[PDB]
Amino acid sequence: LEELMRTGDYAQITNMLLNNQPVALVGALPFVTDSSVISLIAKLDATVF
Amino acid sequence: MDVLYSLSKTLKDARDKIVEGTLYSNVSDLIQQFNQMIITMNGNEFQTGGIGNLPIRNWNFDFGLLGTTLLNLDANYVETARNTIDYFVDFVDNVCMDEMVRESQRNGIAPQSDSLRKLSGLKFKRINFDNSSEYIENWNLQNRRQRTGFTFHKPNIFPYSASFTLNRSQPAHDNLMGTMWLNAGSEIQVAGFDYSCAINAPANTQQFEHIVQLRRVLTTATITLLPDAERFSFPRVINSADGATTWYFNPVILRPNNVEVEFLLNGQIINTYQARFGTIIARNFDTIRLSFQLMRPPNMTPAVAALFPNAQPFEHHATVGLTLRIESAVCESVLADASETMLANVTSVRQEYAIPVGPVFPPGMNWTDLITNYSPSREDNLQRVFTVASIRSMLVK
Amino acid sequence: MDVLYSLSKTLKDARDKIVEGTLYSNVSDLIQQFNQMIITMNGNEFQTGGIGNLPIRNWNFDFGLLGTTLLNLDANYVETARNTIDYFVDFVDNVCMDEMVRESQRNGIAPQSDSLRKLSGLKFKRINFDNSSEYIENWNLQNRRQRTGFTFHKPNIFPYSASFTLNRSQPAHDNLMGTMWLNAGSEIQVAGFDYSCAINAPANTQQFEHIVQLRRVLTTATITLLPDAERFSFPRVINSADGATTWYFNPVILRPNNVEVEFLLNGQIINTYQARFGTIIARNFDTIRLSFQLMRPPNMTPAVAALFPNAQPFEHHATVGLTLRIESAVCESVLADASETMLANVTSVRQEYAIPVGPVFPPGMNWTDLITNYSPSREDNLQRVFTVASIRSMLVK
Amino acid sequence: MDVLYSLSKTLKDARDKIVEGTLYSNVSDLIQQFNQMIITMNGNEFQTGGIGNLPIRNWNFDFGLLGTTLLNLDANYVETARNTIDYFVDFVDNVCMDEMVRESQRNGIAPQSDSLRKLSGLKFKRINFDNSSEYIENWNLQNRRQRTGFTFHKPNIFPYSASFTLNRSQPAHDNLMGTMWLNAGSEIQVAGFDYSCAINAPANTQQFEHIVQLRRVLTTATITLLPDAERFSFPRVINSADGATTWYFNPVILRPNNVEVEFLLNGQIINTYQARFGTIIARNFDTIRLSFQLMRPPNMTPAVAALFPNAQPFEHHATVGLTLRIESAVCESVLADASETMLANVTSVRQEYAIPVGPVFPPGMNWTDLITNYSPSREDNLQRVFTVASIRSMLVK
Amino acid sequence: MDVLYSLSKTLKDARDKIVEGTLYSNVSDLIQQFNQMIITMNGNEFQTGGIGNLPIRNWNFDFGLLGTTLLNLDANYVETARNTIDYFVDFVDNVCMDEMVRESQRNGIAPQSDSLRKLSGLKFKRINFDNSSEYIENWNLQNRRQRTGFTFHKPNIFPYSASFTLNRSQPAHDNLMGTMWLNAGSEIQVAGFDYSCAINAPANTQQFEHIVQLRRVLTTATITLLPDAERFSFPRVINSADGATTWYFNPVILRPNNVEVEFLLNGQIINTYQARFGTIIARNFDTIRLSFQLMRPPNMTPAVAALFPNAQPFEHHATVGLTLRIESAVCESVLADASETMLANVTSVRQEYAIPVGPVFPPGMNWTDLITNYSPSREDNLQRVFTVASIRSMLVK
Ligand SMILES: [Zn+2]
Ligand SMILES: [Zn+2]
Repeated sequence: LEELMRTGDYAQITNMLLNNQPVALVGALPFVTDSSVISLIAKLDATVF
Repeated sequence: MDVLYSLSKTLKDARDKIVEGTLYSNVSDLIQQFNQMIITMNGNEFQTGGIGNLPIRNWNFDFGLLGTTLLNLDANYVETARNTIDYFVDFVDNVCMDEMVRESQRNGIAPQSDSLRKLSGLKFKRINFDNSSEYIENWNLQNRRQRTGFTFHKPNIFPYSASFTLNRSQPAHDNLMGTMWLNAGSEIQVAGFDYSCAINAPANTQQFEHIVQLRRVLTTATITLLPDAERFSFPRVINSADGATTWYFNPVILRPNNVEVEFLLNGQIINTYQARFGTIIARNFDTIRLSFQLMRPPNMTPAVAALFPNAQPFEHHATVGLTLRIESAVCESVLADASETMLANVTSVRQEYAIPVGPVFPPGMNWTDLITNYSPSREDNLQRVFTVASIRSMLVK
Repeated sequence: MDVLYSLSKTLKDARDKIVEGTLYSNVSDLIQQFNQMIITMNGNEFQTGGIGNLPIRNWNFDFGLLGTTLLNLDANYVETARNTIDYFVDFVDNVCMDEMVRESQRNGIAPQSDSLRKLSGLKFKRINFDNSSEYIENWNLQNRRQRTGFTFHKPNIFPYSASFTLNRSQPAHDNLMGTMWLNAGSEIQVAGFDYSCAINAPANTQQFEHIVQLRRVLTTATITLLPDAERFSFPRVINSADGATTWYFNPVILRPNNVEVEFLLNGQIINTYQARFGTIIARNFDTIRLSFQLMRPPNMTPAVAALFPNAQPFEHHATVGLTLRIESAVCESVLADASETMLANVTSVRQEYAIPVGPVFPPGMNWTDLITNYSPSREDNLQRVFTVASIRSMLVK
Repeated sequence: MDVLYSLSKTLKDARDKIVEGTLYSNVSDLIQQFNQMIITMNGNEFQTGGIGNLPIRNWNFDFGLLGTTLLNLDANYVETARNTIDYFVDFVDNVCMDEMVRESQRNGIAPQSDSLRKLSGLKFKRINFDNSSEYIENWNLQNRRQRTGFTFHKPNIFPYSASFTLNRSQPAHDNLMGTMWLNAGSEIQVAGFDYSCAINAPANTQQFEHIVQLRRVLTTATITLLPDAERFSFPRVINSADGATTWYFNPVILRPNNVEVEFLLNGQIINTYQARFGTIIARNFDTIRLSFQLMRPPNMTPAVAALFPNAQPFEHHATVGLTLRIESAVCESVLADASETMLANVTSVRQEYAIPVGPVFPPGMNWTDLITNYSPSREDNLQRVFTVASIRSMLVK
Repeated sequence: MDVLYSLSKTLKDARDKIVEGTLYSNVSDLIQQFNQMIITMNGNEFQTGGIGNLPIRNWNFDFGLLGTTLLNLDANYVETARNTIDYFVDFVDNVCMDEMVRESQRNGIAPQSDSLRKLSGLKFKRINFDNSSEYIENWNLQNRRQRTGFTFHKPNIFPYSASFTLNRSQPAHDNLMGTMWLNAGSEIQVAGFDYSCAINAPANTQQFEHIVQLRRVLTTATITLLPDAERFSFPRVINSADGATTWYFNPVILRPNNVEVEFLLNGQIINTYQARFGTIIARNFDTIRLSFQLMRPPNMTPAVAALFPNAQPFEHHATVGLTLRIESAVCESVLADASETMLANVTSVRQEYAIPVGPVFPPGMNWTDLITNYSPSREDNLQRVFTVASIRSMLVK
């Protein structure tokens, strides 16, 4: 991540995300807890991105 | 297919223009092209092998793009790159080889492998570039249809053929008349012999002729034509036509008389040369016809007269000959020649991996057998296979 | 002239780098160059032909241009382009061919055709580009009056010459001494024969010598020198010097004694090799001198002794020989060789279009005749004509 | 070293892509690279020569840059440039030559000259660029240690060797049996002779064999194999093994029986061909073994029967032979061949400047001597020296 | 590879510099390095063995670091450490052994095992350090390209060879002349015998010569040369050359006359010594040539005269000899010698685990067979395998 922001994106990520491909992000980050059983059901974790 | 090409000039114009030293800007137009690739790739998976002693390695992708740290590259930049290229190298090899073995009668002019059938896919076309490699240059022009063309030194157009034809013979083989020859590669040697030295022949002249039909037309051929066939200028003991016995050939050489070489195309004389030895040009032909004569010497010193009596036994056999060599030529079809390694590359990869004989090519990719029955299917497969060998040689020799 | 060149690498580096797919920025530096041309052209009229069986197709100009958008290239982009290139292709062909026939005693080194005389014009100069094609690279360096240079595998420096010289002879031709040879292309074979096997010669040794004068200096030559002349190792019936009769040659071969090869330049020995067979280097020479001897064997087994009596008749003729082949060399003047198609291209275009014999070149562009009298005019015309053939082969083979 | 390379493709891709006309943009990526150089240089001082008849020359630097301004290129721009290039040309020449003579046992690989030892310096590395020149492409890969490779037409792998081996002989040399051959360059000719025509041999067959051990492995070889050894098909008077007398060879040729060619690698058969004449592929080998037989004809016409009596004297000597030519092949080590001028360039520069014999190379860079004892030191020095010759030929031929 | 090295000097310079007491600061620079490792490891699983009697032990990682706090190490600190080292020890052993058997004809110089192929990985190189162990010092320099070099004692360059050559013999073997020798390891003993004591020899002197060709060049050799070959100074009954009978050798020793030892390199004399016994230096050679003579004593006391009659039977056989021993030398290639345990380590591990014969090494790692056909593949594999043995011996003997 650091290596991205501190250097702007080329969308490499944009493409991988778009043709919806398996990918990871390294480093520190926020983080949000949630207890909504339902939530999971509305695959929220697939949003934000 | 064209896809494949790029993948290489990509790497060569890469593993070459990328060194510890050059300024970025000398590769800006290059870096770009490169990355573009990486993207399209990562994700999709590939299978190679699955035949004879050919390993089946599975290739998967996952790579980060390329920095830019201005003002000439720092060593550290290279290594983190070479490490990413060496996966593509060791890859492509395993890719070429896989489609460099499969053959197909019906449509054996197109992709066969589970590796390539996926490359011609559309989502990949986004790569093609710098098509200056003589072979691809010609692959394309062929898909649209037009005057293609290749360059060969000492081309390999003549299937090996070494034989004779006795026009006059008898059981004892003591008074023969005929021709013997060797057609092989780019060379022809032919001798006409007359044991009687034309003693009873009209005008004391015996006519000879040798015709060679090429399996493909050659254009713009530079040819050396010389009198005499050294190969048939020495004493020989030869098997008879029926294999039942052996005859004796004891040549004495005379200059070929009224030499005429014709380079014909579809029965028409395109070039004709009368007694011209040295370098001659044959611009377009599918057949060569060599006509020459043995003329009994009208005046003979005693030593000569003694070789040619009026009656048998004929112990010195009058012989006249010609030697013709195609130094260079252009052919619209791929051929083996004395400089290109294509045939050897294809043949070598198949031999090394114990690839089973297929339905198209003769066992061992035998050149004589191949050129003797150079069918459209063999040519399309040969061209595909030669083009791949040439793509491979840009990186792996 | 230099103009002409561009017109091609323009198209090749074009018909090659423009394919359904590729990223634009690999051609930005290219597209530009291209357009520039179109402009300069549009608004000009041209004429080709008007000689022998050569059409007289006429051409006009008025074309569009090209986008500078699109990250990647869409098929539609190509076709609307290929259609515009195919007019330049079919054009240039008709252009090369037109100036590839006209010869001029005077300034045969300059432009001739109504097509080209207009190209050297100044308003066209705004087009030159990428001159790395071995031939143009050399054209320029020459116009600037400087040291040229070329590459040839098995060059064609020796005009065909096959003859003999009898140093000792008599009417019966039963006790001759002399040499016979074949100089052709890049090869020389020479044999020295002495029917008497040096029986009455001082030190029982007969000296031989063969000198060959090149019409142009060859530098950096890699040469194969081998003992024996296979071509003159077999029985022959030959015409006498005056053509009045025929003599008999019945060779038996001995090793050439005291072999010395000298490569001279303007009378000076530049390289000399004493009995060294195999690969030798001759770095700069205009003459080759081969000296060798026949030495009567001082000790002979009965079978050998029987071949060489003290008195005539001499029935086995002692022969010693040498074979020399120039594998590669550099020449400051264009020459035909065993790999390049230039001579064949020029000769072929002239033959196909029934071009009449002109004032400079021998009938049929005959190589032997050309190299035998390689005048400055023939060389300047040959170079112009070879350079054009090479420009043409970048697009049309 | 890699340094050196650039200095050239710099100039070529320069003296070529820069002329009265063209748009800036097609060289923008080029101009830059160029300047970068000038800078690094200016101030630094050099020295070349000082060995044998080699001129010692000192050079300094202090030059202007380039108008990265203008759109087009006006004549005036060129001239003010060519004048600056012609100092680098005449320079590099004097540079190559200087390091193209020094040899060294220990580190025969690395640089030698006071000119180059300063180039490998770090502050100069700021210059590498476009390494598609077949030779550099291979120099690098050799440092990183990996499978390299080169392309050769009629290669030069066989040191000259012309001899014989008498397997059965006697003082009179009237009933011999053995083989004679010529190994040279890329060709082998070998003949097996039996004066008795296998009259007392088991199955009336005499076996022959010829083994040739290459000093380096050849891969992907395209080979021509033909029956008969023309070189040993004519009458000869030869010196005896001990040099005390001479014997007579009077051959009559029969077809070689049970021909088997084996291309071995470390004692293992990699390729084997049984009686296959024409074009064959040997994919990886360090040894060639040719086995062939003379089989007494079971059926003979009178003329033939007369040549082969049951008792001596044996006057016609039965001979069978083979001819093998390596048209092309790949070698991991540099070698001389029939097309490349490297050996000739190195040998020529040394000869022209009267360079004294050194500790590594044989006198005169003699190829036979070199390949016969092709030590690691000779190969490393040869490669360094060949790579430099190739860098030089990009500018000076 | 280099990776592997560290893993050890890590442990040695560890299991050595860590003892109950030592003041911390002797290891600060050490502790660090250590930890760094642990990190890189933990989390990656490993696999070894899988052939013959080689167990397939599996491994895992998850270890606490090492409190760099304390000023003086307390016993408790050690034990909690030794327990963590003993997993790496018992590990590395199982690692070395695994790659100390696998062999490859092609790239038999690089890593093979599923254990090591993963070590050369990039994420691991974060470890390398302190490469002073003679062997690694040399591994690198070789991977980098330069004059390597190892140190020996009574090296093992001569494959065992014990034989004779009879230059004059007859069925009864009662008047022989020839040489017999023993070449083995670093020693050569050769004797020249003449049953006739040069009675009929020119100048009453019989010349002898013994040539030994090394498979690798030895440099900086300290050699002992002594007159006489004790091994061939006693009575023997020997088998005849054809094995059909036995001959009697009854030597009487005389001083070798005109002794000349030449140490040649590629046919050139590098060092020559005339009759110099004791210690001599041969600085660079690939061949040793020993020439010596037997000179019949011109003056003989009765007792001596009685041994050498003018006529047979010859009952006392005059013999002269030499003994040469290479005490120490340097070789650019690994070799077995009289001090290093490498060959024995490799051979022993393979024997203990019943490792099957592979494609590279001779059965049992037989030294004579190995050095006799010391191919590049055997040398690369031997060096890899010797370097690993040396890494192992730093911890396990
Ligand atoms: Zn050739
Ligand atoms: Zn000791």
